[PDB]
Amino acid sequence: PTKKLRY
Amino acid sequence: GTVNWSVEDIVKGINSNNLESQLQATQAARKLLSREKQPPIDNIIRAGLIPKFVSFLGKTDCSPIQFESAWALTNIASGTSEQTKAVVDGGAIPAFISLLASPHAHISEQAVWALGNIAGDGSAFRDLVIKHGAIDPLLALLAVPDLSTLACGYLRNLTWTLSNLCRNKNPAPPLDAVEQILPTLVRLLHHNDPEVLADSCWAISYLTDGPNERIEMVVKKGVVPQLVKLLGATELPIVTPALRAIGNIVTGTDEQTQKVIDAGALAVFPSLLTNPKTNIQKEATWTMSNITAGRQDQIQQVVNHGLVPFLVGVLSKADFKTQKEAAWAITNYTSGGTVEQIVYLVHCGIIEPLMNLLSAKDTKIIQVILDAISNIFQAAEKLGETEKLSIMIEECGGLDKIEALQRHENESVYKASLNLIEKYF
Repeated sequence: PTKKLRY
Repeated sequence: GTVNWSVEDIVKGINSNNLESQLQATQAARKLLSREKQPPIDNIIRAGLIPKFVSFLGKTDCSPIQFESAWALTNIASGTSEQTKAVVDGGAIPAFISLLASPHAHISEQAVWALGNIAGDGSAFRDLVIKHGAIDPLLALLAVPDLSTLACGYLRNLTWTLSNLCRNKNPAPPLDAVEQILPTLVRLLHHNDPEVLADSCWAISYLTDGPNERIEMVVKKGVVPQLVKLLGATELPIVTPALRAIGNIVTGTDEQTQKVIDAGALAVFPSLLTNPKTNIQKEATWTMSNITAGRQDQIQQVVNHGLVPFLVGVLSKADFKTQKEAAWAITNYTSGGTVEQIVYLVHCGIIEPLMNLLSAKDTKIIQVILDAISNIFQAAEKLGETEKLSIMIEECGGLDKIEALQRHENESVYKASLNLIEKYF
């Protein structure tokens, strides 16, 4: 899980 | 109001000399960048909006625009390495670090998230975030008597960003940074939230993926018992990183592997070696293979926990990669084990599956199996029971496979099979 977008 | 804006309208609003118009346009950009399907990150970048968002990060007198710009930049930084780089090149790292100390919890959380994305890009941006001084404010956010008083999502995001600061190699994180982070990491590893536990285990697995000095830094903090306890957990997202960390640790010295053994890890492997998740079985068998490469007393502890039958089971039926890890475990066992341990291995029924696996196409597993069989034959020689072992191999159909390997392309397999046939057959 290197990066996550905030929806 | 701010739904389904065009990039042109967002640009017009952000370029106005009106802070409220800028806030509304920034919120429209945040909503665009927060949509499910293909958020127009590249379009937003080409419009030149990153510097404006970065400047808005510093509007202490307008916290809403700070939050909206932090969210937009977080989502931009969540994309490709080029998009994260565009965020970094706009000066976002120091602005987000300054926002870490914001009195507004949601703004601080968004800054934590953004720094997590940036650091998660890779080692270079990880170390750059560290150089800008992120660790001190990040850890200060967690300097509370009881972690349970913090919001669940806030704590989860902090744990995830810290795990990204522990992540990646070539180079691994700076030693001083790891030492600064580790105590908070242990404290998080004792938290009750499943996601916090999972991400703390992932961080520990990153920190133990390296030379024995890093493994030692981790193990000296006394986390191995907690890692074994989590290895026993029901949530697969926790078991996976805990098992990864335990495997990493047992790749180290025999003393660190013994630290793993003393914590009671072997008692979990009956389930792990039969786990219906293929990845768990493979990782557990790899851990077992690194444990059987240890001392004869450690091989003996493997025997006492009744794990040799489970290795025979994995060798008999499992995914081919798990079977390869099991072959490696058997070869290490036979290389380091006593004659008594090797004859016990044979008595558990290893020969038939080990021979059935000689029909695989991969060369390396064939070499591993041939080495294990050579070691077993050497033990038999020491006991003078070579003929019984030869009869066993000939009955299960292994002699035919060995003769068929005499005509193999690889020189090592060729020579090993011919040597076995010339010595014992």
